Amino acid sequence: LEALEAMAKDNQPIPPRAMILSRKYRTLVSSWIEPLQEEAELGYEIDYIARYVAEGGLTGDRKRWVPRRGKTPLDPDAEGFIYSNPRETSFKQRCLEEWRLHHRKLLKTLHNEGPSILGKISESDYI
Amino acid sequence: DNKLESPHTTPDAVLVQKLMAKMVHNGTEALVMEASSHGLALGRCDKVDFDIAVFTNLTRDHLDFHGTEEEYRDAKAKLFARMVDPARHRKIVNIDDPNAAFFLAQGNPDVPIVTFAMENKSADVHPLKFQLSLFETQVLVNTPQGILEISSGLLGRHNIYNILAAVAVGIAVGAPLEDIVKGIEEVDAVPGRCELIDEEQAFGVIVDYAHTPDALSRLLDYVRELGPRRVITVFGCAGESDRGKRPIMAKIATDKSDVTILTSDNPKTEDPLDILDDMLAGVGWSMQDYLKHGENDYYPPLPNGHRLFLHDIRRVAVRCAVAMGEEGDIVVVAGKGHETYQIEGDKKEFFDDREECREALQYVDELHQAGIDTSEFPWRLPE
Repeated sequence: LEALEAMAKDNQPIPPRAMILSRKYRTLVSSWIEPLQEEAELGYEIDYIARYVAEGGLTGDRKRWVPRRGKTPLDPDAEGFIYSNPRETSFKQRCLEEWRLHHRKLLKTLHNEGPSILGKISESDYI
Repeated sequence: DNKLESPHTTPDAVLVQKLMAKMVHNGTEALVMEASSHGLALGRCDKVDFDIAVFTNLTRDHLDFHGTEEEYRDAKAKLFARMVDPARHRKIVNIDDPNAAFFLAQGNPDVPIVTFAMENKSADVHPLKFQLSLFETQVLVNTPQGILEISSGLLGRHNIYNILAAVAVGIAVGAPLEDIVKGIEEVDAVPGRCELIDEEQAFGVIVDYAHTPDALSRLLDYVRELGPRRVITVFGCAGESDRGKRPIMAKIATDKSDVTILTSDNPKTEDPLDILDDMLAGVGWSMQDYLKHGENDYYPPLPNGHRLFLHDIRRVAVRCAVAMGEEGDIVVVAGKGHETYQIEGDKKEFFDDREECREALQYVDELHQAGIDTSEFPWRLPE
């Protein structure tokens, strides 16, 4: 949120690199949501043949997704990252994870510096 | 009876006339020159006096080549009117097709006209029988001019229409229906095109010639109307062909078939597993999704409930499809029909025939006796 906002103050357009996944649903705006890698329900069933014609049909190039031996990552997404793209996590999963740590630190302070504490009601509370 | 090898569908008119003259000189009593709509529009059969010029199915033919609809029908009508005799030319064609009536309207009116439509009452032809089967479909035709008995056709409506159209030509020569017994036997001989099931007691095997999307769709519809339990199909696309043809073909195949196998029918220097991915993209799947699912033992089905399989090599996949079939179910091979050439890259191999299907149907007994499971693509091998 902070970043996208920041760009605005500078009048620089979002670059073309934002791109659709095999499921066209993925886009920076919709990806962080919890259901992941799942085509969104539009009522009418997505026109599968229509998508094909759009990307490449009769003539043209489509990133046909067939696995190959050579070590170039299949996701076009990986390009530009030295080793690989970051692993996928939802806002939800991340939030639970972030949460545990802060707590852990308080517990950590407790583990080493915390057996003794200023409060006099501590003995009952420690348990 | 013999047929000379010709590269094109319609040979040269002068060469065809020379061969017909050589045959009529010794070894043949009649020289009938029969050509399709494209051959008739090119000028192969046009430069020959045709005694009987009838159309089996009149529709939009050579629309992209000639540039105008009903061009082949008009050319055939003109060729028939060039050399026409009274009460000698036959106009037997389905009355439902308007191009057939348009072609029959042109030419000499003294020529005999007749209709082979089953639903039409003016044609007086009707099946009037319920004996449709994968092995033989006999009908009791009740017409004043047509013969009583009909030929056993593999298809429900296409073969029935062909038999009804041939009954008129058979009765024109001889009014007695006993002479059409040989024609009915030859029609039931299961020719290369729209072949019937094998005579051996096994699962039905139908070898068809379906490459264009519309023909594939109509053959799939006829098989669904004929197929009692399952519709198992296996086919592939040719290299350097219409790229937009693969996804629509895959969609039309998966829309009405429970389980389909996708292979490489004609690699022809095109990289494998590439056009296969193009066909897989029609149902929205990618070869990566399948391959990473293949490491497991689940293989999730399609959202509509159907199943889809694929394999690179053609022989093993065809043998599996012939083995993965129910008793009442029939296996359809629409990849190639009368063709006996598989061009895998620069070299071509002639390893596509019905003898392989017969060997597979013979050895499936030993496979079942060994304990192998051929219900789905991941065969359950004991230990």
